[PDB]
Amino acid sequence: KIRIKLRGFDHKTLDASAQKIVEAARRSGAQVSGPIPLPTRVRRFTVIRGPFKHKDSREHFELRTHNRLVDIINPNRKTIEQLMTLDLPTGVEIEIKT
Amino acid sequence: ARKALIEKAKRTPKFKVRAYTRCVRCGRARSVYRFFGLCRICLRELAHKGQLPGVRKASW
Amino acid sequence: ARRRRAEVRQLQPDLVYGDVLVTAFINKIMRDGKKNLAARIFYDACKIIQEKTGQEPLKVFKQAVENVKPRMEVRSRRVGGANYQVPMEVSPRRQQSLALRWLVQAANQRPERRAAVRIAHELMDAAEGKGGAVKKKEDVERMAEANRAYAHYRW
Amino acid sequence: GNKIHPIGFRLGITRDWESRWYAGKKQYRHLLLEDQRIRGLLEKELYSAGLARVDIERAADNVAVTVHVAKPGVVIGRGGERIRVLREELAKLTGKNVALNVQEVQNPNLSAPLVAQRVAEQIERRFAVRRAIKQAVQRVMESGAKGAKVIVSGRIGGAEQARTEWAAQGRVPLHTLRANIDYGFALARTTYGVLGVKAYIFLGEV
Amino acid sequence: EQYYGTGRRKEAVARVFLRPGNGKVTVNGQDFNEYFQGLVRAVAALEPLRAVDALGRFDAYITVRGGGKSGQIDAIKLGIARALVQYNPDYRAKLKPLGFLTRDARVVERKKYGKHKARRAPQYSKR
Amino acid sequence: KLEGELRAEVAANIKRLMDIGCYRGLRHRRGLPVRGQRTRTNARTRKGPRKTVAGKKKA
Amino acid sequence: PRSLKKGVFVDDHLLEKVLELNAKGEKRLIKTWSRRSTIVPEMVGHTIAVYNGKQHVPVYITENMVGHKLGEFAPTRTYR
Amino acid sequence: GKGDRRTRRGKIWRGTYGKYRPRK
RNA sequence: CCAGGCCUUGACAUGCUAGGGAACCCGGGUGAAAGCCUGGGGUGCCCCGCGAGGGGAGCCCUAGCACAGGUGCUGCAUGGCCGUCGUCAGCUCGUGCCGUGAGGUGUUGGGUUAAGUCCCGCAACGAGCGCAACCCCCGCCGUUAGUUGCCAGCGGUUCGGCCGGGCACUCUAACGGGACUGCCCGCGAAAGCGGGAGGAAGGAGGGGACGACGUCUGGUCAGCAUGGCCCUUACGGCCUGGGCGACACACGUGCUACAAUGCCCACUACAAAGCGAUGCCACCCGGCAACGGGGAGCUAAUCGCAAAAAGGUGGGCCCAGUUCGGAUUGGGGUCUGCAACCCGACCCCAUGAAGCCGGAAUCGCUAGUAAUCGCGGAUCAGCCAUGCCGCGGUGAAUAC
Ligand SMILES: [Zn+2]
Repeated sequence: KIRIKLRGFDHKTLDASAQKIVEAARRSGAQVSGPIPLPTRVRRFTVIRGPFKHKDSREHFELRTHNRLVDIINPNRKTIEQLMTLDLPTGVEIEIKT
Repeated sequence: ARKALIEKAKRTPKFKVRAYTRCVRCGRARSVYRFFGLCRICLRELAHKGQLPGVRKASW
Repeated sequence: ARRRRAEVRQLQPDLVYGDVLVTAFINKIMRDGKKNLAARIFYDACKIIQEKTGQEPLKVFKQAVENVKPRMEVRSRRVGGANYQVPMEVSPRRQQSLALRWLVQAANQRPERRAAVRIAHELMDAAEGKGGAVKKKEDVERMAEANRAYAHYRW
Repeated sequence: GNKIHPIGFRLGITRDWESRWYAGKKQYRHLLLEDQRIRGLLEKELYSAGLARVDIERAADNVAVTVHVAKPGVVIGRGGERIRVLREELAKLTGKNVALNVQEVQNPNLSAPLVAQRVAEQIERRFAVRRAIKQAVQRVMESGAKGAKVIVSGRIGGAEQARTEWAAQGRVPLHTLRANIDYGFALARTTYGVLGVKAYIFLGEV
Repeated sequence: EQYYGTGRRKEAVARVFLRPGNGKVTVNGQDFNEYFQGLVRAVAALEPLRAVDALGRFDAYITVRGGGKSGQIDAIKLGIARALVQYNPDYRAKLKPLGFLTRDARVVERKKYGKHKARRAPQYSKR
Repeated sequence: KLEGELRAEVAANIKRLMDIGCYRGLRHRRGLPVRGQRTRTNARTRKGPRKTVAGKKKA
Repeated sequence: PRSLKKGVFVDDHLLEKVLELNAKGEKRLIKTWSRRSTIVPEMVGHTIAVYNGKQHVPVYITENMVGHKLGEFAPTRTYR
Repeated sequence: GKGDRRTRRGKIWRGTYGKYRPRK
């Protein structure tokens, strides 16, 4: 019962990374629940355009922190081989709690 | 932003109520965002260059 | 409206009677989009008609409207650097619009306390050819042929 | 003013972030401050090297700063002496033990940031504004480029009334969100004032 | 046996279930009328049934999540429609003329900045 | 305490700080706000009718 | 209707400075900016000079004006 | 009744709770 | 910014010449703080001939110096960025042709479009910047994905989807489909227009983001940067207290209300989108209460903020300046925080003002709009926010 969470900024970077974990997992593991989105949390930013004073300007900025999950029940030492050190993405964070 | 107040506001004060924020970059203090630590001008100037990851342009 | 005549909004008939004339009327009572209330007002206002009048409120309603639609009105016009009141034949669209609007603007002026009542009563005195909903009618037309001195311009 | 920094508008379809990583809430603000610190040395010491971009991949404790140079035979130094320094002078700041990769610039004429600069230096050397611009544009056109463009802030040749020099070839659809137009900005400091150079370079399609 | 349809409206979903029966509506285990008490246009929900003289032939096990009670109405209404095709597809013949298989983006419009709502611009006095 | 006696306690209570160089007191003498409001605009409740004065041209 | 919960506040600047005036009896003039402080019964009768924006107005303290603060006795705004 | 800080809607407006709008 | 007290290679950089000291830490006096004075323990890394000790790097003070510093003027000296005409539909170029030439033509005319959008025509044919399009949200549907979702179908209940069990639906989110006037009728030389149909959706399906060449010598040297002049024992630096909140008035943006289509109290039902570590705080308890004591859960689709409000049922009010309205003032508390006098919000009792729908005049808004109702966040100890930026609930009128 290895709970795998994948939080990232680029949904392409996660999608792939979540695929990379999904592929070599059915190869040496057992029955996988697949990748699941959450939610996804955004951080809006309502700033004014001009540095001067024109309240009516304002540029909108966002920051989506996507969330992914891949569960793996019936954990074998074999499975933990392929998924030991076989990563590739750079703007992705993972945390496992089993 | 006078050097006298940037470097100043950094020193640990005798009362924690006194500690205010400034932009790490511009030195502005009228309105900096905690999440990044920059003035509303600086937030922009960077977001554009793309120097603040995951920081896109909103649209809905 | 500058490019086209602009299509008129078709409404949903009533759940009770089914006459769209109903829907129009309520809409006019509705304030702050409380259409659930505005509806009750009309309804209980109909119940007052059954208890005080031996007739079907649906028909009553109609005869009331029918009787307030003014068929003559005035329309301001700057003819030669002056405000000449120019009487003119009123269209079916505007009639309907004016009636309901007056039925309510007059209604709320009644000395009565409850709103459902105030409306109920205006719908009655209306048919009989009185009240004030019909007074704002005769007052208009009383301006029509009043300055019919000017009916020789546009239309 | 009108317009909207072309780049900031494109990080969505095509054009990535100048520093791509991930962070929490407690670390983001801190991380970034340290990041900006980095460029505050690279820009200073790597001036003449023909700097272009500063990719930054973060990770656990590990970090990687890829630096794009026009002239790597400079950053590197003699056999590997300067790059050695730049790493130590680097760890002196960041207690993170980070690598520093270096990628030669395939044709500095197609790199908007650089292009802009090219003009800049030329303006400090008291060069001819109008001409400096035109040549600039052709340089981009001859090699590849589907569109070039250079602008200037004001006080062309130190006049008393700042003006704007317009100049370009090909296309530069700052409205077509599928362009991939690099945009550079210089900042020449002259005896009479500051003047702002701007590049714009159109490249490809879908 | 089971006739689902799916009915979404103004950020609200309604699970539509038509089982053949006496003719009653259960929404979230509650008596229909006990839920929609005071709602004038409530009756609107049943319009699509009374459309094909099919009043009282089916039951109504309906759920709902999101939106507003005075929007939950139109919500069910559409739903009931979609399941009805399942039973008899030849039904559109009287349904669509009444336009019950339509869905309009009547959604609440994004609030623009500088303004005070969707359009509502702030007032100016001496210009 | 009610009418016969309250209207007294308050009346005198006001004089309390009045008799002393109490800030709050002064505000009572001037007939301005006491609890801390602004005196540039909306304070017509403590002053009452508006006392319109002259100004000066700009056109 | 103002309040300072449980624990009346007075600045130790003059508190322990005023109590050293009771060992001897009475004094004449005191000068301390701290106006932040509430007036204690133990200060009554003293002649404290509190700072304005520029001046130092002396304030004589009475039994009936103990429930207040020093600042309440220093007008800052010059008017009329 | 949006300024009467001692009524139902009164607290609702200021967003406070007291003797007129409790926590249940 | 003002007052008063204090500081000068100075709160910050790089460095230089002379003399003294590891850095460092821990006291006391005077004091409003800063500052000034004073005192102690404390003696490292280098390199050298063993030692003693000598020179040195970093670090500190002292005296002098280069310089730091200046929100000090100048946005008609400037960058950058923004406002604006104007999301308007224009602005132009090559080559060709017209004209001595300035210039013209193209871009125009007739039709059409939301549009220099497209048709027809014509000494022009193209092209660039702009329109549109590519990109995001919303509406239908598909695939991939199942700790959200459900007797949808079965087994048990503390009958709470609680448990199993199951992914179907709701959802969640990443990819893809789908409308193109394609079809039918009529009008038209074409472009296109009107109407209909099938469709979740129509003729740009709703909304975004997106602003041409230039205009105003627009705004901004107080965000940043920067030419130039101006101050450098001060035009600088620390601090304490005051001020930015001042009031005879005047105008702008708004908030609350004048009430019965309503106010109050009670019971009851639908929302979305956001935020949360010393932070959100379930829950128990003390108190009228703000709050406090206690203490679980959450690292957050699985915990919390939370109650949505309007609505719905019951009942109270009876047209009153009132159970309308909540200003001002008295009183007593809570909390934040070094500190709430100047100048904080909140609770509670009392007080209960103006105000009974607004002069001349003036604003917004063409549909899920307006109107109305609540919710969230940024900033932030707290908060003077009735503001701003988003969220959804309900839900018009009207356009000759
Ligand atoms: Zn900044």
